[PDB]
Amino acid sequence: PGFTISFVNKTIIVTGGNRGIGLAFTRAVAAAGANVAVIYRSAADAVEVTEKVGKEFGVKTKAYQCDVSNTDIVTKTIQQIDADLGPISGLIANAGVSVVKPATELTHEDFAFVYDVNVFGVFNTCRAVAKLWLQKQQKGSIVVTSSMSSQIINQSSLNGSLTQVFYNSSKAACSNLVKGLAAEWASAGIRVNALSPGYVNTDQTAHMDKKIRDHQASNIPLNRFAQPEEMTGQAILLLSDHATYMTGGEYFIDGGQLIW
Amino acid sequence: PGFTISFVNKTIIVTGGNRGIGLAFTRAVAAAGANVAVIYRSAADAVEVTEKVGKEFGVKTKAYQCDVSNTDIVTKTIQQIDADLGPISGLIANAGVSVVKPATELTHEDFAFVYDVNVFGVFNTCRAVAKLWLQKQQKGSIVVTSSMSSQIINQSSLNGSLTQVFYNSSKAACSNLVKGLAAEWASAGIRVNALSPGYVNTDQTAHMDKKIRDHQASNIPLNRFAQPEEMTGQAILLLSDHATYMTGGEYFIDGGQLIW
Amino acid sequence: PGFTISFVNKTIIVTGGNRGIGLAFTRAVAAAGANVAVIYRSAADAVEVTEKVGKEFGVKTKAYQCDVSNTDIVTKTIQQIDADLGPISGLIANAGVSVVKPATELTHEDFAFVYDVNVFGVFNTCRAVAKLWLQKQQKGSIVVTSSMSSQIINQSSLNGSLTQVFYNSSKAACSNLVKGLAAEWASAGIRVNALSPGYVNTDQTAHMDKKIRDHQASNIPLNRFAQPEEMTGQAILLLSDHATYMTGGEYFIDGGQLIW
Amino acid sequence: PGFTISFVNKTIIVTGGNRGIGLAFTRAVAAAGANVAVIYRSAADAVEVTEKVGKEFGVKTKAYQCDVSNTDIVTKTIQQIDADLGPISGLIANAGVSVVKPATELTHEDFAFVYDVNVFGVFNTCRAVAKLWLQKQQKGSIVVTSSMSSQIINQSSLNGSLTQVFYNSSKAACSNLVKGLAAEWASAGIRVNALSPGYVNTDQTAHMDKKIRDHQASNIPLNRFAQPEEMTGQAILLLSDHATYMTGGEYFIDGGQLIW
Ligand SMILES: NC(=O)c1ccc[n+]([C@@H]2O[C@H](COP(=O)([O-])OP(=O)(O)OC[C@H]3O[C@@H](n4cnc5c(N)ncnc54)[C@H](OP(=O)(O)O)[C@@H]3O)[C@@H](O)[C@H]2O)c1
Ligand SMILES: NC(=O)c1ccc[n+]([C@@H]2O[C@H](COP(=O)([O-])OP(=O)(O)OC[C@H]3O[C@@H](n4cnc5c(N)ncnc54)[C@H](OP(=O)(O)O)[C@@H]3O)[C@@H](O)[C@H]2O)c1
Ligand SMILES: NC(=O)c1ccc[n+]([C@@H]2O[C@H](COP(=O)([O-])OP(=O)(O)OC[C@H]3O[C@@H](n4cnc5c(N)ncnc54)[C@H](OP(=O)(O)O)[C@@H]3O)[C@@H](O)[C@H]2O)c1
Ligand SMILES: NC(=O)c1ccc[n+]([C@@H]2O[C@H](COP(=O)([O-])OP(=O)(O)OC[C@H]3O[C@@H](n4cnc5c(N)ncnc54)[C@H](OP(=O)(O)O)[C@@H]3O)[C@@H](O)[C@H]2O)c1
Ligand code: NI
Ligand code: NI
Repeated sequence: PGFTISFVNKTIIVTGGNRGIGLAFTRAVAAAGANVAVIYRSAADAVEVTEKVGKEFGVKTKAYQCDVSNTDIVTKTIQQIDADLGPISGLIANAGVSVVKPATELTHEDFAFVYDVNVFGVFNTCRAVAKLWLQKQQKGSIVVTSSMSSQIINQSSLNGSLTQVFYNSSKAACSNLVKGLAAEWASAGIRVNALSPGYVNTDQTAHMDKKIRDHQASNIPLNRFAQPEEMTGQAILLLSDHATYMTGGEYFIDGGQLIW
Repeated sequence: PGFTISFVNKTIIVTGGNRGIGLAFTRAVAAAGANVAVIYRSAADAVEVTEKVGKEFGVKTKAYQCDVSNTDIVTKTIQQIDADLGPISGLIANAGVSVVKPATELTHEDFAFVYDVNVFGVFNTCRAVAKLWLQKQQKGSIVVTSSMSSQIINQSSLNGSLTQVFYNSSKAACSNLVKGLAAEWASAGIRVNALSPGYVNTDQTAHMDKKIRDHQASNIPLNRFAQPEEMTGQAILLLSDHATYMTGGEYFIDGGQLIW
Repeated sequence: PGFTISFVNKTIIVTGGNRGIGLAFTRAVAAAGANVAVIYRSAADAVEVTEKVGKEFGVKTKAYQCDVSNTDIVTKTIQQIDADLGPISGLIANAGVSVVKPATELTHEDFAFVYDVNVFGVFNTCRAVAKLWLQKQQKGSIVVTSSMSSQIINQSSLNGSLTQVFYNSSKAACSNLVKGLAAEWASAGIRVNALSPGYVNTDQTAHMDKKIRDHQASNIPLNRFAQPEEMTGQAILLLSDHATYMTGGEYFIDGGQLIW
Repeated sequence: PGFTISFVNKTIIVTGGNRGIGLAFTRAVAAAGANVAVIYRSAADAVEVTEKVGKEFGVKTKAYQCDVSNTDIVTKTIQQIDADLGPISGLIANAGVSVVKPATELTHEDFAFVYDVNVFGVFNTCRAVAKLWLQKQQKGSIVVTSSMSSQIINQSSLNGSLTQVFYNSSKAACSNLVKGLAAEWASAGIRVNALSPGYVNTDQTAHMDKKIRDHQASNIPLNRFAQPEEMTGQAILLLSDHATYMTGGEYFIDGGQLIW
């Protein structure tokens, strides 16, 4: 016996999944038996990484160069993906960026950068996929990758902020957006939810400032940064049919940071 | 391939696991392979029901009459469970009650009735198990059934409250308690999280004021109360080793009610 | 010119209004012109302190020994206050207690002690006043002293809990109870709101572990504990007719602690 | 006696201060004795309205045409205001817009519009003022008009969404942005807080179908929309020295809407 979730013959779209957390979602869903599309921006080795993933788990994988902030480019990639692997069963909007500068120095360009990917993009992908499912009367489940930063401001030092007000605020927008979409699409048997990670280990971490990184680790009850691997379980559940009564919600994987 | 969580050769305790949502948890974990200890208060058929579950899923089950509001009975019951089916791998503190009366009419007795089970009962159950795990240097995961009522006040009619202020406030207390316990037990490898259901269909529903029931359903995005089975997936994940970075959190299964 | 709130010829009840934050409230409403009924449990100088306030601010005051955890004593006291200083215009349900012990060591007796004052006591006080208002067909405003502890767990050291799980959970209950009461009494012109302080300097502060005190102030954006007087402006606003559209809310005065 | 807040000899800037809620703020702070700098986009009668306010309350006022989404113009306008009425004592970043359209039909243009004002516009204004205060070592208080929409999704009909996902999501961003800014400027003696109204009766709100507004009011505990004046008390408190321990917070004036 055992609790089993299977995505065999099912395709899940996953943005920014050629690396970082996206790659964790990539493998996880695949390992669960899913065909997977890795949307990326300019990763030189994205097509490779994808291929490697698909051959390791015995599933159908294909990468796609695509700036989620671009309406038409996203509306096509989605139409295409649905021809290479349709019909679509689930989506995981994870592509995200950030700017770190004192608030007084943030420029319009910075705002645009962050919000076009971290907020407009998420919206863009969801609408695209939703219209499709709506058009063909297909049900679906969407998982938006937010952050605990939707609730708190991160620290870079004791009582000292990690300056990225556009990032944190874009994540708040993100988590709220999930509710707005779930609200309109619920009647169409379409579910939308947010997964919000805490401090996670990624390649960039080993190259960040150590005084900072340590401090960030000093106030986590679990006493450590997460591994991207620790974010996928909640996603599978959210995508699975076990979650028919779950929509418009935000699910934190913060290691207890939000307790303090 | 697929996503699997197995509780084979593991024991899970479920309070109020003989009926309602608790039984759903019981059957769900029993189907995942765990042996189950069902704690109940006074249901005449609790023993029969529990025995059957064990026969249906081919697992070891046992029922224990144990008022969760009683310190010593709970301590003794946890010890007996550890002897009968130990070691205990997880706990679902699900037992809960309510009192529906206009706020002005609520008594101190009503307060104790609700809080002794919904808050102290949760604390007591969690503490007994945690103490055992601490003594035996064992890791564990605890899931507490709270409610979306921790965040909002329920309605019985348009703009009209379902009058049960001790219920909603006790659930808010419960969800906070989860954070408090999670903070102290984190270093001991013990995780504590809250699962908060929205409106769920149980045997009591069919006997409630239709008008109130219809009204409550008329404002849920998914347009219906949940079936108890819809709460189990999240519970299983929280109990599983995949949820290693999840503690002190509250996970809603409200069908979008919190959207509004 | 200026913004002025006058409570001349109005009476406010303050539970725990003889010392600590409660006394700050008493003094503030008195300075605003209100007559004040001070409820206390056993302080030997409660009468003297209350008399001094009246003389200092030229208002009528009276102290009432009244255990808020007891239904009938509260009912009788509210009736006497109405007879002595009626009509009652507002209430600050401020009396509260705590128990600091590791969670595993907390008892049912500790639970009763904290919850009978912090939750039942608040409910009971609110209920007695509201019943009088409803009977006499009078309008009113109630402010409950909760705590930022309703949202977070406090620290006694870096990544180390200030162990008082019944306190934090009781405050979460309190803040939710405010919503429940506000929901039922809204149509009768009775508003109920929670005021939630962060770390505050009181007489007990000067006698607490200095290491703990320093740690707690080290992670507050404003770099310091608040003075009791800094809690009064919000209370006066909530009690006034400027707050006609404010009910069911929780108003934090945390110095930015909740930002992190 | 009485509680009195005086802004005599102080200058407050109010964006969108020529009509709706912004005009209520303007009048409220003028009545408190503050000089007012009113920022507007293109209103044809803003000058007349602003002047009338000054003459009515015997304070100095001036209107400034200034698109808050424009970096340079805002910077220039702030410089001019400082020269004209400086030092600036407070800022109410109130300007805001919305787009009501089914989520599937929303465009990038719509995104840029809403977010340039509701988020960047707020950031831009706060930053222009903050930089000035820092350069001159001046303390100050900032209030940002967000919305309860930061937490929930509005309805247009029973279980039917008021489709404007970009609005609600931008407000969530806004309230988070307040925390972000408050975190960085706390050590500088600058406080930042969000004031989040429920349904308010302004000309703009009145533009949507009365059927929709009747539905909305039917589910507000206070059973009506607020008048803009009902938002002013909290703003005055936040801008005042009584709010010295209040920063990074969100203060709802929702009529109890968030109770449900
Ligand atoms: N790292 C953390 O501790 C943490 C915590 C909470 C939340 N998150 C969120 O989780 C996500 C991934 O985090 P991460 O640290 O792995 O990020 P990362 O290492 O910076 O990876 C982000 C990925 O997004 C893609 N991307 C960037 N801009 C894009 C655009 N315009 N269109 C399409 N794709 C774009 C990039 O693909 P290309 O490689 O091809 O350029 C990049 O791989 C982000 O949303 C992040 O905000 C991260
Ligand atoms: N029903 C809903 O729509 C709903 C929604 C959200 C959350 N919840 C929460 O989910 C949990 C279960 O709900 P439910 O609807 O299944 O409840 P139920 O149908 O009322 O069953 C609750 C069970 O708890 C047990 N119990 C009560 N007091 C106890 C005590 N002192 N000691 C030991 N056991 C005790 C009872 O055992 P006996 O069978 O022996 O009487 C009862 O079976 C509760 O915490 C509830 O508040 C319910
Ligand atoms: N201190 C803080 O940093 C802090 C922070 C956040 C929130 N708060 C909250 O603010 C409130 C006041 O705090 P505080 O520090 O001023 O408290 P305190 O110094 O401990 O005084 C509390 C008062 O409550 C009264 N009281 C206790 N039990 C009572 C009962 N059964 N019946 C009637 N009165 C009773 C006592 O009256 P007697 O004088 O006769 O003993 C006592 O004066 C509490 O709700 C507390 O939880 C405090
Ligand atoms: N009304 C409600 O029920 C309600 C509820 C919650 C929150 N709010 C929020 O409260 C605020 C005001 O609401 P309202 O109903 O009074 O709105 P309104 O009647 O639409 O007024 C908004 C004002 O903002 C100004 N504005 C717009 N874009 C601007 C820009 N780019 N630069 C400078 N000024 C700009 C406009 O000036 P011009 O006059 O020259 O056009 C306009 O007067 C908004 O932030 C809104 O989101 C309103
Ligand atoms: Ni926090
Ligand atoms: Ni709500």
